[PDB]
Amino acid sequence: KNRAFLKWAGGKYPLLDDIKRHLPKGECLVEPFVGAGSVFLNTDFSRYILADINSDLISLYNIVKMRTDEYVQAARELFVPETNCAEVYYQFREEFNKSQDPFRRAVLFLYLNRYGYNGLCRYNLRGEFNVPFGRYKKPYFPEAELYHFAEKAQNAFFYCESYADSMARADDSSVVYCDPPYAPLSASFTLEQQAHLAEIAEGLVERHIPVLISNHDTMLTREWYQRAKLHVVKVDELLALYKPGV
DNA sequence: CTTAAACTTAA
DNA sequence: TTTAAGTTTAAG
Ligand SMILES: Nc1ncnc2c1ncn2[C@@H]1O[C@H](CSCC[C@H](N)C(=O)O)[C@@H](O)[C@H]1O
Repeated sequence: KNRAFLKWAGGKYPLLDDIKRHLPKGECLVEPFVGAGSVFLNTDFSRYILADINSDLISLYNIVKMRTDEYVQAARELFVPETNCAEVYYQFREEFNKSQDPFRRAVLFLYLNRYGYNGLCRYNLRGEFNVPFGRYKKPYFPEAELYHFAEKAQNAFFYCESYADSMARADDSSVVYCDPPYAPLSASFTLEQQAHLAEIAEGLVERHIPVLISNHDTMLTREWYQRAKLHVVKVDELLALYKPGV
């Protein structure tokens, strides 16, 4: 399996084989919650539409795509032993938050992802990244993963927008895979948004556009995805397949 | 995960 | 004429 170059939630390498098992074939894959892009990186659609509400993420992806060698050379300079200390980390974090240059921000974003606590991406309400130092022994520089991402990205378009807007880009030749923020385990991304996502999926499948949604397997998700074909993986993971008729 | 700060609420 | 209690946010 191909690895994402970012530490990120939703890395589903165990679930990847299961996702692909239920992901229909098509010309184009639409991912409204692309995240680290594990599915994009491990499928073979002719083209991709990849979206996320995180603007730093989407900016980074197009920079890696379009300015690959330049980016790798710049980012690699930050993965040295001298940068692995709290004082340096918090200054790079400040530089990131004060920068208005997309390229420099994208370079620092990778450093912060690998040197910060548990690959978290957390902002305050003013849009400032505020994840603390991770105190790792030796962070890994994902050079190979970066180049593989860039190569695959030649057939992808990236959009910073919410799920409703990106799902509207789907057409008859599209397949849609949704990996929303997880629903609550026991009985931000709101419950209303969770239900709304399902409503959009129902609209798409009526237009003969297949939609696959992954989430926790709870009574609430089963109610949301009640019009889909439900598959349980291995709290368990739920795969909701909206499969068009004939 | 935790504590602290910011901010609102109620009587 | 006030402030303990709640709720949300910040950040190590
Ligand atoms: N309203 C929205 N529209 C599109 N993307 C969104 C969104 N809200 C959050 N996201 C993105 O969705 C991605 C989820 S990755 C999360 C995967 C997994 N279900 C988990 O919860 O851990 C994140 O990258 C986040 O930036």
